[PDB]
Amino acid sequence: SIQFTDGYEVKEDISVCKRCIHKATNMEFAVKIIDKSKRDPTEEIEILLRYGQHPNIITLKDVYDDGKYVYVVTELMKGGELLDKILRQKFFSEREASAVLFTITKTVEYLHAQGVVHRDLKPSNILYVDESGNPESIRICDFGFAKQLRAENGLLMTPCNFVAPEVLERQGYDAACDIWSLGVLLYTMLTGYTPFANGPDDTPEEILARIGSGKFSLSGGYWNSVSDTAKDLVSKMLHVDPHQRLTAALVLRHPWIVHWDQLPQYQLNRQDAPHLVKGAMAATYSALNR
Ligand SMILES: COC(=O)CCC(=O)OC
Ligand SMILES: COC(=O)CCC(=O)OC
Ligand code: NA
Repeated sequence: SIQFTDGYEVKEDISVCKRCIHKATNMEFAVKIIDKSKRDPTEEIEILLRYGQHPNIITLKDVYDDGKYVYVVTELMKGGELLDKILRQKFFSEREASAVLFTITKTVEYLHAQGVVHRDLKPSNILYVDESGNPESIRICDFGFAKQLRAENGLLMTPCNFVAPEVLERQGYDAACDIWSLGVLLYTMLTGYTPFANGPDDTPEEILARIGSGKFSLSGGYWNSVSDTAKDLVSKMLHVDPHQRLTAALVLRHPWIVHWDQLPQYQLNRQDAPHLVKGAMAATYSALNR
């Protein structure tokens, strides 16, 4: 009945994502406009409906379906990408890096336990809702690739009936891939450069050759100022073998997360090239998805 046009005014582009105005309040929101002939966003909407009330998951405000497009209205992120803000802070410290990773990983731990893998958890999908710089303002966004574990009969399941074994191991693989991207995030927060790519021009083959070799530098340079506890966690999040990589639950038990209050609060020594990083990250995830 009531359409999206009726309660909202559409504004500039930000699937297609636009800014909009709720007419009764003049508050502003984001709407993701989804072409039903391209893809079925039932999964994405079910996940946002069930789980968007989490303080650190993007919150769903309104949904409409006109038969062509689905309109998914959410809070509008006004604080930009997390990594963009953090890489431009000269005085950022491991203690702040740990508070950020804690907030994010606690959210991922909750999702995985509810049977949800994100599958697109790159840094540019992790944003700040406002400019406060507070970890509470973090939001994980874009669940367009996420998946709920289900049984054969359609019944929502949690990893703790009958689910096909290859649905389970694939879910396991997907959850590990989620943690690996949080590893990429951590590495980059600590040093100002990404682990597998130097810039947007790195070839996909060389990025994948680095990923597949399971090796990345944890010593020297920007890493001289960084604690062993941090390096240890990074190494266990980026481990190339998903069977050996930490889970979200184990990340939260690492002393770098638990003992944050013993972490150095002096400034990290980092590359300052946030725009280079952005292109290196895009190159890294392009190589991955192919
Ligand atoms: C309402 O959803 C959007 O505005 C799409 C963009 C996005 O979520 O990027 C992280
Ligand atoms: C299929 O993609 C993934 O498994 C992402 C994580 C990963 O590449 O670890 C090496
Ligand atoms: Na939320």
